[PDB]
Amino acid sequence: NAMRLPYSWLREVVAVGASGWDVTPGELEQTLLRIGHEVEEVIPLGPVDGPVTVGRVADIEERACAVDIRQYREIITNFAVGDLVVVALPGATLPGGFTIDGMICSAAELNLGILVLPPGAAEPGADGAGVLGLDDVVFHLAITPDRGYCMSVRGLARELACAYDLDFVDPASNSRVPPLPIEGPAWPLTVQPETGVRRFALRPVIGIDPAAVSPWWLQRRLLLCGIRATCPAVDVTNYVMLELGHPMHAHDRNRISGTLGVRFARSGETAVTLDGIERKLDTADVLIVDDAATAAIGGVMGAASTEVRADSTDVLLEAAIWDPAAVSRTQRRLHLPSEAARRYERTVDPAISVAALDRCARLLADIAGGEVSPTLTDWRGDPPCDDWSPPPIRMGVDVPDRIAGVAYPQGTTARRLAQIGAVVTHDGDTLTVTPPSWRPDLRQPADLVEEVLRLEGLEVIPSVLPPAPAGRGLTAGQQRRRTIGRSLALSGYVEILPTPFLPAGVFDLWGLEADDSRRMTTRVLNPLEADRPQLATTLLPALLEALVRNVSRGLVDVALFAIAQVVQPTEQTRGVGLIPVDRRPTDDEIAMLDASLPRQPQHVAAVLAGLREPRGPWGPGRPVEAADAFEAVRIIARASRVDVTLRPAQYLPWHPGRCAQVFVGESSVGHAGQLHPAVIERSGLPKGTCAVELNLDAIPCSAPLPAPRVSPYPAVFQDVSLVVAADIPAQAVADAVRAGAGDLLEDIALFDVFTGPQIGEHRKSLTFALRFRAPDRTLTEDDASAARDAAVQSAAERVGAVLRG
Amino acid sequence: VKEQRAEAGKRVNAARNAAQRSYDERLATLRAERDAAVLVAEGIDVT
RNA sequence: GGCCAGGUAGCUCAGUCGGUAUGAGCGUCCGCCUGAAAAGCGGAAGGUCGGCGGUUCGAUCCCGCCCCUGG
Ligand SMILES: [Mg+2]
Ligand SMILES: [Mg+2]
Repeated sequence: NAMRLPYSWLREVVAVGASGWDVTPGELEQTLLRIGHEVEEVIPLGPVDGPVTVGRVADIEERACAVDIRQYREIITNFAVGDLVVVALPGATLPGGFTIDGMICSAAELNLGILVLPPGAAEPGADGAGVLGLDDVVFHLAITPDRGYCMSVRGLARELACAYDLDFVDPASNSRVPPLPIEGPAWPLTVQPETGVRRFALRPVIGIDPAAVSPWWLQRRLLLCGIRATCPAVDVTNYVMLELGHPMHAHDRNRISGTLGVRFARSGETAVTLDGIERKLDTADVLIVDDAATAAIGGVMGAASTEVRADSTDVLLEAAIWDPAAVSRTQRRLHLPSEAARRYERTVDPAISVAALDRCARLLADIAGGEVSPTLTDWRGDPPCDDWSPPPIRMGVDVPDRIAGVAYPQGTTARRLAQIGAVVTHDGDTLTVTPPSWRPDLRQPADLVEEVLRLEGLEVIPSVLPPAPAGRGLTAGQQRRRTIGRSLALSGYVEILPTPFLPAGVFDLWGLEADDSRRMTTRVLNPLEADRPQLATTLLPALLEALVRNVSRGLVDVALFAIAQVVQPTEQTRGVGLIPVDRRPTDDEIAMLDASLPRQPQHVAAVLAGLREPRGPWGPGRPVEAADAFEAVRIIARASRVDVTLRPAQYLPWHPGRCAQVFVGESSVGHAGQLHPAVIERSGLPKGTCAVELNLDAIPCSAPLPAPRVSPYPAVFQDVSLVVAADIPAQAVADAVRAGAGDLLEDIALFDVFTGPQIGEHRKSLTFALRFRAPDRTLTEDDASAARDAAVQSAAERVGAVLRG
Repeated sequence: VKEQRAEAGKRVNAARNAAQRSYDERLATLRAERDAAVLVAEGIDVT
């Protein structure tokens, strides 16, 4: 999308209509930025100083060289006797700091592009700074795809004429290119109308001198634009393509067999380009073919069959307009970023096809000693078209004012739209705007609004805050993710941003089964690393990766968490057909598009390793254990304002004896605990690594409205010791005691877990602290003991508890 | 240490591959018991 | 894709055209030491030298393709 030109050439085209126009290169870049042209880089040429002049070599010694600089010196690849060269004698400076009986400079050493000036470029001894034009400044521009007309000096000079409100003289006009005589056809021509070609012009130039080279001003402009100049007939086709934006190609007229045909490639043909390589063709590709071989790939690349060489004496230039889409799909497959293809895919002004041809035929004969044949073949569709203008656009006169929010002076819209080349008529308060042929991007009133606003300047648009709409703030879920993040950080967890790309076979490290639901992932066609193309079904691999980085760098006591969504496909990656953009998709089409996507729920996860409690004057600290992962669950559950229940469970990569499945009501919401030791060793993780992962979408949103009533009466404190099998969870006993104790039970806490031979084998004694309180009376000890006995009975029936005797 | 004398009499790679294969077997054998004993070890009260 | 310098221990990096990477600094472990530490001194652990193949009794080093960084 780049476009490079020197300032001298651009200023020249602008100076034709506005004589004396000259601006500072910084101002030019600033003005180009203000109207919407990204100035990538501003390159000044050179600079040289001191004895750097031109000269002609006189003798060759196979390498010594005799160059006449009013003097005569001798200096020690691609030059013959009599050629003008650039000489740098030991004197002052040279671009790059390298101080130079001298040196024959090259285009790269002069900070310009060895370099051989064409015969007659200058007189031996002339100051090389002026001969090469080192006071010039080359501009590197990034052209957006909507402004293909700016891929030329014509488009950029017109843009500057609009910005500076200057008189502009189109270099493609009839006064700068006078029509050449049309006394008959130039070559037999046929075109399949289904190929998408809009125009095809042909004009020949007979008897060109093969020993003629391009003048210096033409070669210098081609090089400053990034195109190597070889010979005229191809130098003029590139020069005209750069000046007017119409790509041009020259054929060898004596190398065309029979009539010229433009049609689609039938099956898998091939063609050898100017470079020299056979390229596979598609059945939807447009080409110019003769009765012998293929002449060129339609608007992409020319072929060596008809390409001009150093023996060409008759040239036949072809000014054509190809389908932008056909050239786009063709240039991308063959890796051909051709200057012609890059402009054709971004549209080319079809009205200047013959004008650009007449400029090519005349300029070639003027420098190569040829004759312009007064013959032209100009195919313009069926029927032959004569008006290449886009359709007219109706728009209210104050529509740009409304969209800009500025009351522009009257006639601003009409003046600006006429400046960019559009025909504007008035009908009451409604304009009818017909864009010029080189502006196919102008299709809707919005396109016209941008033209007015960017030319007036977006800086004149005032900053007016819109009124605040009566919003509802954060959703319940969004508030929950904040509270969960705040609570985990305050509890000693450090948040990370998890990557959605799974490590190389991470599930194989976890030892997951082949039918594990986590293994059903969504894959990526072009990943950054070929061994990590799978998307994340769980947040743990990303957290465990960030844990390894911290531990491997000296931070061995870590606790990280992450609140992000995952990816869980329920089938093979299915695609949805294209729905027309010109209308709103029905709600049934929307639901069809959602079902073809993975579920992607919001998850919270955490990993822990090393010391959970740091050491200090209090003591030596506590290493991470499974209970710390369960406490993270209770931290998340308290932040979510829900109650969770943990049950023992087996679920890789967790340790089956140190793993809890988390439940909200009856719905499973995730797992927590210590990781399997084999998984730890096979992953390089620290020993005893613990982990949590919850599905926040499976946890329902809750906003309870408690109505506490504080009883002013005293409480009764009691403790109960219950013996249960070792496998009975302590929370189960607590729930059974609560269910039996009734409404008098105000609080219950476990403070003792005792094993030993006093208790049976594989049994345990649990002592709970109980607090009873009535809302309307003081209790007797018998009142509390009655509630305690009912709790003991409930624990006997629910978990088989036995009162400690 | 000639191509001779540097061949037979230096091909103790079979002795190293046999000593390795005895280690690779015991490594997979002992890893299987550890993974098995983990499934039968006494769990914790996760509540 | 082209052309290229690289990928070597936990971190940052040297070094080798066939049997030792005598790998370095720091990180990890043990001892002397301290109430317990650290330094210091002494003694150890740990690398499939980028993957997959090719040649040899034997390849980080030689051949081919490929993964990712400077290009
Ligand atoms: Mg626009
Ligand atoms: Mg020590």
